[PDB]
Amino acid sequence: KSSPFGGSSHAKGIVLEKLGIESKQPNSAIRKCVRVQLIKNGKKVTAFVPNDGCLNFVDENDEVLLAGFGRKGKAKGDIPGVRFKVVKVSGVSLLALWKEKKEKPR
Amino acid sequence: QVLIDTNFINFSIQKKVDIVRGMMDCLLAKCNPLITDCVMAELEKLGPKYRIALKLARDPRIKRLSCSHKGTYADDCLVHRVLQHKCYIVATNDAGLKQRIRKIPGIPLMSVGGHAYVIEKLPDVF
Amino acid sequence: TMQRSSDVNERKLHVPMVD
Amino acid sequence: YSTPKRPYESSRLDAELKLAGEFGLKNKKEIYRISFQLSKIRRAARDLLTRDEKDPKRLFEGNALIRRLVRVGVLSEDKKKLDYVLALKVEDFLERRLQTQVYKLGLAKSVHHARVLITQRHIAVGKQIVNIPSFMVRLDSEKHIDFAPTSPFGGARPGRVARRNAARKAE
Amino acid sequence: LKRLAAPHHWLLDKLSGCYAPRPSAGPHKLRESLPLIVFLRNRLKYALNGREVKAILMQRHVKVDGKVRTDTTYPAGFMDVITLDATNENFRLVYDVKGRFAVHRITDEEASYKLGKVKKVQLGKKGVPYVVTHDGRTIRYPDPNIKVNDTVKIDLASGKITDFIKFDAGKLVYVTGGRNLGRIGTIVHKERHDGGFDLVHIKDSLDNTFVTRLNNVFVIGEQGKPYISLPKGKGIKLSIAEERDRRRAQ
Amino acid sequence: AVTIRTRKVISNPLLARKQFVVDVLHPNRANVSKDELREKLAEVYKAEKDAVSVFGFRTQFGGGKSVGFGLVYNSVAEAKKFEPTYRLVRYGLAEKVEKASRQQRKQKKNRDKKIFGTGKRLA
Amino acid sequence: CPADDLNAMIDIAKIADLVLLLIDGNFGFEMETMEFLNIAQHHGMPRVLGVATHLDLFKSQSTLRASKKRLKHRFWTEVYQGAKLFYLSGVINGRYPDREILNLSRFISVMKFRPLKW
Amino acid sequence: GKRAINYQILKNKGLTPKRNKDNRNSRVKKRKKYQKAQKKLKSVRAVYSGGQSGVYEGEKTGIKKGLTRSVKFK
RNA sequence: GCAGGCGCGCAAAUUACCCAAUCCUAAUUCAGGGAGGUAGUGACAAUAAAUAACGAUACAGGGCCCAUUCGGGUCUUGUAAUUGGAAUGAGUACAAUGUAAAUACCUUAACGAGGAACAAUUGGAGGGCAAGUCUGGUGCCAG
Ligand SMILES: [Zn+2]
Repeated sequence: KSSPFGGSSHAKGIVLEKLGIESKQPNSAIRKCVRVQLIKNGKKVTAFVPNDGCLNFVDENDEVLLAGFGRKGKAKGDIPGVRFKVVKVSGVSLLALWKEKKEKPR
Repeated sequence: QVLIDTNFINFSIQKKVDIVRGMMDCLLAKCNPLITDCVMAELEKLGPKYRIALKLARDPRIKRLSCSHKGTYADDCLVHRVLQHKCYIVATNDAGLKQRIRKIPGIPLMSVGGHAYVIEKLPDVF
Repeated sequence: TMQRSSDVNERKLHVPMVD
Repeated sequence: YSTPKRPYESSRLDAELKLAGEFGLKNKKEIYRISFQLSKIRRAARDLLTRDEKDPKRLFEGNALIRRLVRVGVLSEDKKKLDYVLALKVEDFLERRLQTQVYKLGLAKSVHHARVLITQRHIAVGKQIVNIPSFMVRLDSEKHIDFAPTSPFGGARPGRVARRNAARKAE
Repeated sequence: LKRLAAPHHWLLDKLSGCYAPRPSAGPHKLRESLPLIVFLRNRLKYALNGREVKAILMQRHVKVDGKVRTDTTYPAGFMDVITLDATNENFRLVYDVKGRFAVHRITDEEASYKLGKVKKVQLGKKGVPYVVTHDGRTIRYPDPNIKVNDTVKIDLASGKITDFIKFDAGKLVYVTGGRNLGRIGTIVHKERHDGGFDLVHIKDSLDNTFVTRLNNVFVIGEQGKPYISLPKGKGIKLSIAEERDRRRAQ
Repeated sequence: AVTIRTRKVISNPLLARKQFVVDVLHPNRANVSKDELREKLAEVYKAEKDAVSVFGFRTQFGGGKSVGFGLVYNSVAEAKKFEPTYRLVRYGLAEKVEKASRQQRKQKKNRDKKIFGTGKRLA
Repeated sequence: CPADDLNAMIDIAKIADLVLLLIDGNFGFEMETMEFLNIAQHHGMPRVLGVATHLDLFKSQSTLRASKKRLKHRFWTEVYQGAKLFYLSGVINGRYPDREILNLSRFISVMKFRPLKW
Repeated sequence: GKRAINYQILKNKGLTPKRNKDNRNSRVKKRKKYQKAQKKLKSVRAVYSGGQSGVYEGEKTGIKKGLTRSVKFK
């Protein structure tokens, strides 16, 4: 009750498939979305990954970590509904992957 | 040098905070409370329900100025004789007067809340 | 508390595979 | 250290900018440290004012407090009453630190050069080499500040660059 | 089997390692007796550490009140003397102004007696009378005029008594305990309750009376004749403010 | 040129030992070389470098003066008696060395505890 | 692993389950073990154990522990954080100190391996 | 033939923006922005400078008539 | 109990040194003591400092900054790695002190700076660019 998912701030989620591969407009809010299986509930929700250029790190069933989003305004292409961003993929922070410090193991 | 006004004195009495010891405990310095005679006009015109505020405004610590303007609009007299000088610290509790003061750049103002004065825009408050 | 536990029990979550 | 109540005011930001600028400081934490000890020193000074005159608690501890503050030098000896401790303020506290004091004493030509040659262990207060800016030289040891005996600005050997360049000019 | 909640009159710091010396069993209680280790190491600094304290005890060197007693944790406490042949010294160790244990420096003819408040007296066995004083000196055959809360002058060379001291109005008394610890004087009045809380009341130059329970205090002597040279010029501890006032005067 | 001074010279015939706080002033040297300063201390005292012993040094901040604790006394035989083994190893007048640090001698005496018998063994 | 050939290094990274990884702390890291680490990272990470040999840096044990903390930080940022590495000293009569060797053999005795999909 | 690792693989601070030598030293930027804030309020007010520097050869920057910069009392 | 580990396929002090200190125990100055002390690890808190300081010269003035409305004020503005010697400690290390021995601190020979490359990070706010791509449609636009 203390969070968008149970009470935890983060929850490991299994990526089903990349939403919006076939969106033509780059960096579009349909493009930077992904289906993810909550484990501690076991159900499928949809979530953001910022920077669709670094969308292509996470692909499929790679136990990503799922944090909150927190819309601090009213962006134009921003669809509602999603409040989950991706913060890590398979253990390593995908922000660190985007600024190419670390490496994704498999 | 702390300018005073009417709702500040009334709120200070109904919160039972003393004037000079309250200012010393809020600000940790000697404060000279200063009442314009144009604001003592309003504190007289409030009527007999505020005789406590009147005889606590009459106090030899609270040394009083002298105004020169027709009528008794204390808020405009306060904002005028502040933005002429920027040496005073305004004590108030009026919302619109607070907005005028925190619009003009860089005087400090204080207001009673809870059971002690709080001071807004002064750097060396601690 | 529940605060130091309900975030650390997600270390028990993974992808189900076989060995 | 002590954090302010509402730290992100533009008035307090310009305050910290001015104090750090004209006294040569390294962040806002120095201002907060000496502002915290100023706050505790006048919060301990005001309740002695609120209690009665010639209460021997007030008499003895007020004479103790102003005997300390005269010796540090933030309180001139013409104002030997306790309400002047209330009237004291924080630029008098960071005026007495060793960096600003040596810049006022000369021999440094800028506040940050004063800080950096203090940190190069060049300046000794009488006998002891001191390599910290925030020192608060007392009124007796004001006139004891000159360069260290083991410093090339004092009377020691010329430094590393000096003897290296003297050797290369010997070449 | 451990310590560091030591009685804070032992001048013991906190960063001297963890444990304090546990006083072994002996004459006195633990709360009012200091051991020879805390004496010879960090009270007059004749040694540095416990190894050399063991050296200067098993050198046959120390003699607490007439005998060697090679034991580091030996609770030689109140009213004892500690003689050392080298360094010429005899230490009657007593109380003082603030409460801790003041050393003396005592010559031989004052160092060849101590004195003791009697703790109880009975008839031991075979008709023989029976006196025990505060250090466990269970001594036979007193003079028959025995009271309790009473001072006997122990000869300390051979363990008999050499002199007897009664107690009434107008003869000195010295406190060991309470808030008023280490203080002399006896001249107000001799009040007694039943069930305790009674004291031989205490003089002052300004007639300041200190009343405690009668187990703590005991007689030194009489006016002009106390049987011990007294510490720090007969310490009554008037005031620090009166001390600074006398400093401004003279 | 250095200058070694002493202070709080208190005698102690309980160890026949004269103890003090020594302070050296070296205006430009790094340190004062414990052996060299103790033999100069024996020279300014009566005698016996081997029976003087100074042990508690530290150089104060900024250089120039070091302060430590110093023991002098007579009679090197009771210097062998009344001084600890590490200091008698530090000077060249005694030496003690073992091999088995803690665990090796610990397992050695545990093995002897296991054995309990003297030197008999058959096949 | 023969250390001159990616031709071997690739398939050893494919088949291996534990890799103990031989840095020399006298020299810091090298691109051979960085290459092997990335090959293992992309083909699926086996369980990695660092070991740092050639600790004959100098008498400067301050330099020794500074190089060791730089090595363990660069190791933790590049295999998982807080991974285990063992500091071997110089070789003594044909082989390493048996203390660290016995501790290493203890850890690989309790390693508890994990599945990878390939 | 001994290879090594070079600077980027050693430090691993890859793909950063352009940072600043000014921001490297947390005192210097407060020295070098107090210097600007000195020269900023040369424009806001007309702060005192030290008085008559040379001999008085004019204020060197103009004088205008229809402008009084003096605060009036209501 | 101490050290190290395990119980998940996703994780964090060393299976270090010593009775030298403080004490304790014993046939007892000594021996023992994973009580206890030291070291290593330790972005768990706390305290103090550095990551540069001082000049010289040459130029650009269509120059800067503060103004919600065409207002105000100032080389006493900026760039040139143009360029110069001074000073130092991170690091290095003879040594010496330190300690049971060693490490650490303090002290110190000789070294050790110019992009002082001996190369400070984390965020946040904004633009601008193509013979380029994609979408909408009242040309040349908008997204
Ligand atoms: Zn008015």
